[PDB]
Amino acid sequence: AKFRISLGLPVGAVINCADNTGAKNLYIISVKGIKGRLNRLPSAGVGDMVMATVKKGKPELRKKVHPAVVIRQRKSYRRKDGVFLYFEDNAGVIVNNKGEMKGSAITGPVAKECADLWPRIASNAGSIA
Amino acid sequence: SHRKFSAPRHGSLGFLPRKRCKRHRGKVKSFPKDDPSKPVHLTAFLGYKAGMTHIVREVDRPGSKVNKKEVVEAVTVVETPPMIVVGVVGYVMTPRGLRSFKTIFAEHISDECKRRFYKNWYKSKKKAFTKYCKRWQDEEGKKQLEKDFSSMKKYCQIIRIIAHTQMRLLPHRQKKSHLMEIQLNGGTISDKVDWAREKLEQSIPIANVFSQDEMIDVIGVTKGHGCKGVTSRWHTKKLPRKTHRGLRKVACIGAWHPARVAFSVARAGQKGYHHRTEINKKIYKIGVGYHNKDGKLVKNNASTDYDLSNKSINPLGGFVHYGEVTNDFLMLKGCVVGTKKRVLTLRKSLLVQTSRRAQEKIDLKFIDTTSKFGHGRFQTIEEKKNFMGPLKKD
Amino acid sequence: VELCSFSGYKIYPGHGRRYARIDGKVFQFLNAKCESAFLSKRNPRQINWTVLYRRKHKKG
RNA sequence: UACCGAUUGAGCGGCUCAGUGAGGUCCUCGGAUCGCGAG
RNA sequence: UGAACUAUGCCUGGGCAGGGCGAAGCCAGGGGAAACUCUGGUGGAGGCCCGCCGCGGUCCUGACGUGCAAAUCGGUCGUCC
RNA sequence: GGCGUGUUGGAACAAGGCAGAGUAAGGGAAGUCGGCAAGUCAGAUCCGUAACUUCGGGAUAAGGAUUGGCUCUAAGGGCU
RNA sequence: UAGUGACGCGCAUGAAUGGAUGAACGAGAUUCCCACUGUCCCUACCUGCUAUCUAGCGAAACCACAGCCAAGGGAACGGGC
RNA sequence: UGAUCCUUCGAUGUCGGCUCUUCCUAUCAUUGUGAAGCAGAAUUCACCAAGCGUUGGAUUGUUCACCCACUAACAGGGAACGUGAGCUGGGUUUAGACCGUCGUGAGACAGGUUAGUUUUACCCUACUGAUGUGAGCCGUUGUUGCAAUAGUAAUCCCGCUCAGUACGAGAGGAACCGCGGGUUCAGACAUUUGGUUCGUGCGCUUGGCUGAGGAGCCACUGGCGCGAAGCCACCAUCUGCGGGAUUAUGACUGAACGCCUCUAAGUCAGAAUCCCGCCUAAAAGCAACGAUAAGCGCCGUCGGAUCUCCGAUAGGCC
RNA sequence: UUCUGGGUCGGGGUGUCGUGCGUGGCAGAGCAGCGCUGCGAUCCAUUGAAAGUCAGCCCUCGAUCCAAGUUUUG
Ligand SMILES: [Mg+2]
Ligand SMILES: [Mg+2]
Ligand SMILES: [Mg+2]
Ligand SMILES: [Mg+2]
Ligand SMILES: [Mg+2]
Ligand SMILES: [Mg+2]
Ligand SMILES: [Mg+2]
Ligand SMILES: [Mg+2]
Ligand SMILES: [Mg+2]
Ligand SMILES: [Mg+2]
Ligand SMILES: [Mg+2]
Ligand SMILES: [Mg+2]
Ligand SMILES: [Mg+2]
Ligand SMILES: [Mg+2]
Ligand SMILES: [Mg+2]
Ligand SMILES: [Mg+2]
Ligand SMILES: [Mg+2]
Ligand SMILES: [Mg+2]
Ligand SMILES: [Mg+2]
Ligand SMILES: [Mg+2]
Ligand SMILES: [Mg+2]
Ligand SMILES: [Mg+2]
Ligand SMILES: [Mg+2]
Ligand SMILES: [Mg+2]
Ligand SMILES: [Mg+2]
Ligand SMILES: [Mg+2]
Ligand SMILES: [Mg+2]
Ligand SMILES: [Mg+2]
Ligand SMILES: [Mg+2]
Ligand SMILES: [Mg+2]
Ligand SMILES: [Mg+2]
Ligand SMILES: [Mg+2]
Ligand SMILES: [Mg+2]
Ligand SMILES: [Mg+2]
Ligand SMILES: [Mg+2]
Ligand SMILES: [Mg+2]
Ligand SMILES: [Mg+2]
Ligand SMILES: [Mg+2]
Ligand SMILES: [Mg+2]
Ligand SMILES: [Mg+2]
Ligand SMILES: [Mg+2]
Ligand SMILES: [Mg+2]
Ligand SMILES: [Mg+2]
Ligand SMILES: [Mg+2]
Ligand SMILES: [Mg+2]
Ligand SMILES: [Mg+2]
Ligand SMILES: [Mg+2]
Ligand SMILES: [Mg+2]
Ligand SMILES: [Mg+2]
Ligand SMILES: [Mg+2]
Ligand SMILES: [Mg+2]
Ligand SMILES: [Mg+2]
Repeated sequence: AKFRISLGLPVGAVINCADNTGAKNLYIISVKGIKGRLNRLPSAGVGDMVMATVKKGKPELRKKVHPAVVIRQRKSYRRKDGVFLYFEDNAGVIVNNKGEMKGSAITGPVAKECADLWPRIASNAGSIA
Repeated sequence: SHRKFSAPRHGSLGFLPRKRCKRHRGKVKSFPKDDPSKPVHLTAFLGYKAGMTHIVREVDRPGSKVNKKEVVEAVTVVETPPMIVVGVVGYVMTPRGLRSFKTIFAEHISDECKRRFYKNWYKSKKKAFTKYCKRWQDEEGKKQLEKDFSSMKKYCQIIRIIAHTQMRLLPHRQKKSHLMEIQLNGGTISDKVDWAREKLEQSIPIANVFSQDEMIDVIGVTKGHGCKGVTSRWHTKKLPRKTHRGLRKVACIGAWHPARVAFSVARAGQKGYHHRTEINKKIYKIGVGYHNKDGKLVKNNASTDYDLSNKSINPLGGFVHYGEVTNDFLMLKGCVVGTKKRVLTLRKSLLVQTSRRAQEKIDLKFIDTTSKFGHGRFQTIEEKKNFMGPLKKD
Repeated sequence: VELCSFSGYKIYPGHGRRYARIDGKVFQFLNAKCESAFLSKRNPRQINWTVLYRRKHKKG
């Protein structure tokens, strides 16, 4: 799939929910595809699907476990063309196990490393950058 | 009693003992297997690590997400001036390993090559090979000299070549020359001796040893770091802050029985300056040194088919801590062991290169030449003066 | 070859570090000195070594 | 059917502290450009 | 045989920056039919508060641990009419 | 006023310690028996301060704003 | 398995062997939240004093003899057999 | 977990965690296979097999449990119930104190609770590195190498294609080749990004000081912004491999036993295992070769003769 | 240890910070004396100027010096 990027969102990182679902935060509790080291925290970059819990938002969303997908991060990751890109906030969107989002819109830009892996997130992205 | 949670080992036991290498120049411990059908050629070459840059090239890789797109790959420049062949040596196979049969040196040996034979050259009468060079002139000594070559074509199975680098054409203040046995893997023993007899006291450029888009092995000594702790030498986990009597150690160095410390326990000692061998170092560009074509010097060894500039491979202010490369250099993909101005022994690959990444052709589009002595932002001095305009220094 | 969003210099494909905001604007910075001044809300027309300053006071 | 009740209970509205502040309007000067003036 | 250390009592001397909240009493101006109230200022009470010297000795289970020291050192910390 | 750095000088700047309460990308207690450790806050001015209470308090509660330099203006005295 | 609010046939709560409650107070014990941070992910770099080397000076604990291992037997885990 | 009481009471530091190494297999996963109430997918039983991996967390001092997610799988253990001159003292396990029960009482608790000094290595081995050492000397000295032997390293997953195909009434639903990445690990490296910056590099700035300007100093690095060179991070980048004999197993030819039979004689395919290559070290192991200072060897094994030592042996390299 | 070779300064390149002292101005909130003059943070020109840059950066061949002799080896 995608190449490797600089992971900057370990477990226990609250990121801004960037859709119209009603949530405001996403408390990352794990990352998909992580085998694991002895004391290593599962970190996540853009495009990676993570299991996150809502800490601020509607009451029907902040006591469950939701599969989210990171779309932005502040840790500068190097693309294959030598570009070190980083955003001003860590953001994610609540999706399903198939990748389909729960909302309809996305507030802010979506990284290209996340738009090419998830075609359902790129279709609701305001600007892919 | 077993460890609570399993964790893989720290470090590889296949690189022990981690000591200072007793040999500054890299050593070829295994030359490629001979194929008597190919023509006669060299299988190794000595270079000097000049520095690193990054290039821009469009990747034609069917199936990848970066196909038909430009990338930025870090490269390493290894200056490789031509080497002069001075001696020929042959080996005979014995049931207890190879054995040196006989060595034959040339008549004229350069002064920078004799410096290798001495430890104090400035106060020594340079008499090395003064009585040996008289064999090529005396008619009786030439008869015995013919008996030595004709003996190698009969009793030897592996013929090598003693060649040295011309450190007269390098920025380093060292004037010695690195001798090296480069094995001939071309053909019959009779053909390899004749090929090595006509090449005595002659230069061999880098363009003949290697070629474009070829994966070679780079043997060299890494950079030393002195005595380092176990957390820096073996990358063990640092103990918590409240640990009495040090937190950068290994807590348990072994069980009660065996009542000894195992050799596999990570200890504190000297890291770096180890002899290492890295494989699959693909050649990106074989540059041409400076040469006067029509009375004026040329420096087009960094221009590409897509750039068409007039800049040399040397960045602004030359390579930091090395100097400037004016000879035939070799641009390799990625990192290379050793510090700057470190002697590297290039070598052809033992494996068969048939992978999609090994037989890939490289078309460079842009070679960076910004000053590495800081955040440089100008490729050439002419571009720096054209953008900034005239200064007060005029 | 992009232009730096603060100093106005030319950024080559190997150097630089770009930075996108929530509103959707992407800025390219040549080095960390231009990035640190941009995030500090410094004005390029007041920074004396910027091309926007030299174009402001007609130094070239 | 209302009431008390840990849960800094939860949700939805009105008016506001502070910060940030788009966009007009005036005021200072700014001169692409056009034929001293219009800009 | 010892109260040159320490425990308690007695006699006679010495000592304890700079700030904070700010009680009774008093003055003045408003409300009242009287009972009596409200605002500002004043005043400077207290085993009161922040805190220096002093006097103590919490935590780091720090330093030291054949020590500077047969109990000390550093930061932090308790109290200081 | 006093002193030569507190029972010694010189040359190096490896590991490992003690200390500087050194600094740090992204995350922010996931470390750990436990926020141990130190990090944030901190002066002063102007605003604004709940539950509870023995009505004394809580209280510097919490939560905001301002602060340099320079040139002026206004107000607050004494004596004949 | 923690904390808090409730439930009480409570092994073995209970009324000056004092019960219940409690504003203020606490270098007392405990839980959660906001902010914060190298506690951690995951270590890296710099500095002072040491360690290091050197001139001078110069101890002590300790010590049957001593000091490479595997297995065996043995006072049932040798260093010596 | 007992039973025993042989060793240890002029002392073997004692529960758990942390850390780190190694071994065992009674194999959870991966490699190669056999079996089914194996159609496919999934799963179960068994075999060669320990090469390799076996996680992050809430609560508990806890080993042990239980739940939350992740994962190819989150297998079970040993090494003085591994490991305190390695750490942390949470627990237990002195002295302070509180409660409950018990005792007339002093006090008890294998019950609960709170606070409670964790000392020493400079010795000998072991191990990690660092000098050097056969000294018998026509050997001294240098270069280029050989190699015994020892270490040894890679691992696993996903996506695309195969393919919506085989298979199945459907629902569902693979695999090989090939391609593109990644996990864990290993060895490096600093072009780039990021960290550090007492080149005390440059600017600025607080208090004080030199009469002031200028230039500077002091506050154990005054503070702040930027920052070169070095060093550094899966926080950047690069590289990581081929054969041999075979195990399990499936077979060939073919008797014993007119047939049959993988076995008895003789053969074949065969694997994350094993051995080796690659890679790391280089021996009281060695070769080729350079030069070797009246002084310093050889020549003419004829030494013509003198002295000192050290082994053997007592016709044969048939 | 003189076909010369090796140092110390200097020059150039490079990069770091960021527009130096002085001088000039009818730029400057203003203010005080007799249009003028003085005080005045800052601003502008000179000035991408100044400063420092291998000690482990690069290249010179400009300046001025230096060339001796520890111990031992058949
Ligand atoms: Mg852990
Ligand atoms: Mg040279
Ligand atoms: Mg401790
Ligand atoms: Mg650089
Ligand atoms: Mg008194
Ligand atoms: Mg108070
Ligand atoms: Mg005090
Ligand atoms: Mg005191
Ligand atoms: Mg006391
Ligand atoms: Mg104390
Ligand atoms: Mg202590
Ligand atoms: Mg000590
Ligand atoms: Mg250190
Ligand atoms: Mg420290
Ligand atoms: Mg940080
Ligand atoms: Mg934990
Ligand atoms: Mg926890
Ligand atoms: Mg604390
Ligand atoms: Mg309160
Ligand atoms: Mg908790
Ligand atoms: Mg309760
Ligand atoms: Mg009772
Ligand atoms: Mg009772
Ligand atoms: Mg009672
Ligand atoms: Mg108090
Ligand atoms: Mg208290
Ligand atoms: Mg308290
Ligand atoms: Mg008290
Ligand atoms: Mg013993
Ligand atoms: Mg007994
Ligand atoms: Mg088995
Ligand atoms: Mg069975
Ligand atoms: Mg046991
Ligand atoms: Mg034990
Ligand atoms: Mg201990
Ligand atoms: Mg223990
Ligand atoms: Mg021990
Ligand atoms: Mg305890
Ligand atoms: Mg307990
Ligand atoms: Mg007790
Ligand atoms: Mg108890
Ligand atoms: Mg179908
Ligand atoms: Mg940097
Ligand atoms: Mg000052
Ligand atoms: Mg002082
Ligand atoms: Mg200070
Ligand atoms: Mg910085
Ligand atoms: Mg085979
Ligand atoms: Mg068989
Ligand atoms: Mg076979
Ligand atoms: Mg200055
Ligand atoms: Mg140095």
